[PDB]
Amino acid sequence: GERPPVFWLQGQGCTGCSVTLLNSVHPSIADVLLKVISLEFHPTVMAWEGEHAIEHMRKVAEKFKGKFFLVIEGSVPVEADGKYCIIGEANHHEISMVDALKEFGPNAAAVLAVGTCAAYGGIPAAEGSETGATAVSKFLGDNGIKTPVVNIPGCPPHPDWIVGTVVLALDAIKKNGLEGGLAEVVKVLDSDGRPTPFFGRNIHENCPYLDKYDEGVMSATFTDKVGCRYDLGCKGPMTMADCFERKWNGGVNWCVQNAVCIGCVEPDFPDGKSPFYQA
Amino acid sequence: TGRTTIAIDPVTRIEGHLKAEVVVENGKVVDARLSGGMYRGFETILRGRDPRDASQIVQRICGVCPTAHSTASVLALDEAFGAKVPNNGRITRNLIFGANYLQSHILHFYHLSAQDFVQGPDTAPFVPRFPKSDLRLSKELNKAGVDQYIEALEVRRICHEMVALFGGRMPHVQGQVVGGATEIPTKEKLVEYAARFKKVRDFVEQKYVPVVYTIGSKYKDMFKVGQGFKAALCVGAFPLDNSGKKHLFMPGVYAKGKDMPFDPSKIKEYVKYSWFAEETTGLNYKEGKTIPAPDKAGAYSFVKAPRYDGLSLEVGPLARMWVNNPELSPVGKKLLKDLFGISAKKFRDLGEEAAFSLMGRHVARAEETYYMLGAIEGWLKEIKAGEDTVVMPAVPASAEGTGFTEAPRGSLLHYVKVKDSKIDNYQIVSASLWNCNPRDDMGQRGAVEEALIGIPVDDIQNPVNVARLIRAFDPXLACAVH
Ligand code: SF4
Ligand code: SF4
Ligand code: FCO
Ligand SMILES: [Fe+2]
Ligand code: NI
Ligand SMILES: [S]
Ligand SMILES: [S]
Repeated sequence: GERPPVFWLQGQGCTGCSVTLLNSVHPSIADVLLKVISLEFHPTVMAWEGEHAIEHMRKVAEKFKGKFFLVIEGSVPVEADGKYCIIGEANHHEISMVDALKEFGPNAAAVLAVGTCAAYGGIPAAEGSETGATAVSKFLGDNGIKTPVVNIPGCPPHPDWIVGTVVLALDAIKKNGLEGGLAEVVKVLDSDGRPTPFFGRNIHENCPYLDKYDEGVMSATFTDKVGCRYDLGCKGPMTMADCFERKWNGGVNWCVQNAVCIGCVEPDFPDGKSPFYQA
Repeated sequence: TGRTTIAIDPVTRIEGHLKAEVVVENGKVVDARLSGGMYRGFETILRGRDPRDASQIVQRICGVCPTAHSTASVLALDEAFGAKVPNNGRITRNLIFGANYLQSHILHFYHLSAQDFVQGPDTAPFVPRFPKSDLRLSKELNKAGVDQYIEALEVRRICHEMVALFGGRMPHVQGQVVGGATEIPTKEKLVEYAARFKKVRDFVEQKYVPVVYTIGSKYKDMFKVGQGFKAALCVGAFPLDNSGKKHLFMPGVYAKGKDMPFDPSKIKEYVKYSWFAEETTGLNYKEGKTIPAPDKAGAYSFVKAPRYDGLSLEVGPLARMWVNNPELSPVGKKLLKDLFGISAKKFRDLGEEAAFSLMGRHVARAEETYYMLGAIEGWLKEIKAGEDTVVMPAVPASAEGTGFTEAPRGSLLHYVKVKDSKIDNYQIVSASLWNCNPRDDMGQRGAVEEALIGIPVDDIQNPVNVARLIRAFDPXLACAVH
């Protein structure tokens, strides 16, 4: 079928969301780009550049008004009139992240806030920051923009959470139309905007080391893999994600096996999950 | 012909937010300014935290090179805490980080740079593009480049599996901490790493290194531009023993045709043309301060301007390969002769002018990837399955430490000062900071700004060589600004 147009806008992100997506196994990223979506603007990978890239996005946005998907990576900084994040320049005017979200946000079918920065503020909004880093849903709501937002958090997210949420939404739309399908998607979001297929279960309650936790057998050094990791700082008890069975990077490891969970998908990450290495 | 001024924002197929503005007169760039347009302020966010948190927080500077920040951070913490990393943990760290060099260089050549020379499939994000893109390859060779782009997507993913085997996940490893590495390699997982490594090696040797020389041979004019200052920095990386003296890349500075030793006390960061408070200019990183001033008149970037004893230097694979002068790969020796008529044994046999060029930086990155294969092979023979990789040091109340390494894009240091058992100051001087910075307080340009001088623009409506030059440096503005 006709792949939906997608614009990927980076605010105060580290490109970790894009990189994690490149690690998708099935479908592979090539299959995603050639068969699932039409990635019309993405500054890290697209052929064109500068004002021509911006104008191309604007022309697609006009043609597919109300029908494109807007992926936002990173937070949106509102201090200094938006000047802490300039994303382009066209017709001799700079375009801040604030401007871009106000421009495209109202005309998207849906906004996918990928990563904890976009979803909840994340590291750029943490204590000691001064840019006014703002979560996507808050920014849009504060500005009266009603477009639905789906949060796919993690720092970074697992690629399956990103691709799987896209697939779930496109399936819903195929069977119910755009408005009907987005209604069905919103129904499977938790109170933090996260799809329950990936974020509906707690790490610790499903952790393979829960027997050791219950027995009080705690590792005193990171390299002791027999004990529970709680005393080393594991935040699994306060974290909702499926890493305990999904694992990472083709199933080769995950955070709790290797070290500790730092609660990277949670709205209070990082400050509410810090210090990372003590309980 | 007269002047045309060209602004490119966003520069694409780099990481992060960059504007480039060039003045073109009579068909060549005669002036340039680079502007990093996004700021987060990690140096202030970090203050007041448990110092151990830094080795997680700092990775979020950049999701392409997080293992480099992880490494610089844990080395800084190792020093500040007095952590004595076990030998096996040193080797494990090298296996984690080394695998991301492979990932990053392959990502950079194929998924960022190759479209500079190759026309992709006729669908977004490969179209639309400049109508006169100067894509010179035959239909067959172009198709080979596309096929390799697609294969490289799998190869770079396999590299991240290698990182994650002992690093936990990638991006953003969990496996490096102060005191070493959190997971002892088992025999089974070393076999898994080695099996993946074999596939990556085959791709590097059979596809990647050959294609860079082959494409380069169709763009020989691109070795004749982009020299800039011909000045380079390497701070050392990848310790090969626990002495602290033998490293895969040894440190050195190269400028005005001369090799010199690296003394980190000579680094100062200037801000006249950067959006930071004027009173913070000229500080060594041990006294560094980060006070944003986005309304400061005359400034044009969130990147500070690092200078080495007043010198504007570049960093990255070319810098390291020039400073260290390793033997060239067998592929490179053969294709330099057959496709270029060049007899070369060691990297410097390319000559200063061809090495410090647009295409030379791509060649250096490919050669460095080959060089890293041999290092990883050695570490796989050196590691001992089952031997402990970490110590558990107490957090000091008062301490300072500096960690130096080479990120895939160039020299990286982190400095930490601890007071009352919390971060009092944390200063980062990163690779793309050295490359993509603005003018210093005396008006001397940054390395890429200077390397843009002389770039040909025969068609102002299709000024493709401007961003081609920038991309040869593999910029990462997230790293540059932090
Ligand atoms: S604290 Fe962490 S390691 Fe221990 S049982 Fe819970 S999730 Fe698992
Ligand atoms: S285990 Fe915890 S820190 Fe790791 S990816 Fe899952 S939620 Fe994030
Ligand atoms: N590689 C990398 Fe990132 C940059 N520039 C760092 O340091
Ligand atoms: Fe810095
Ligand atoms: Ni980086
Ligand atoms: S990077
Ligand atoms: S890295």
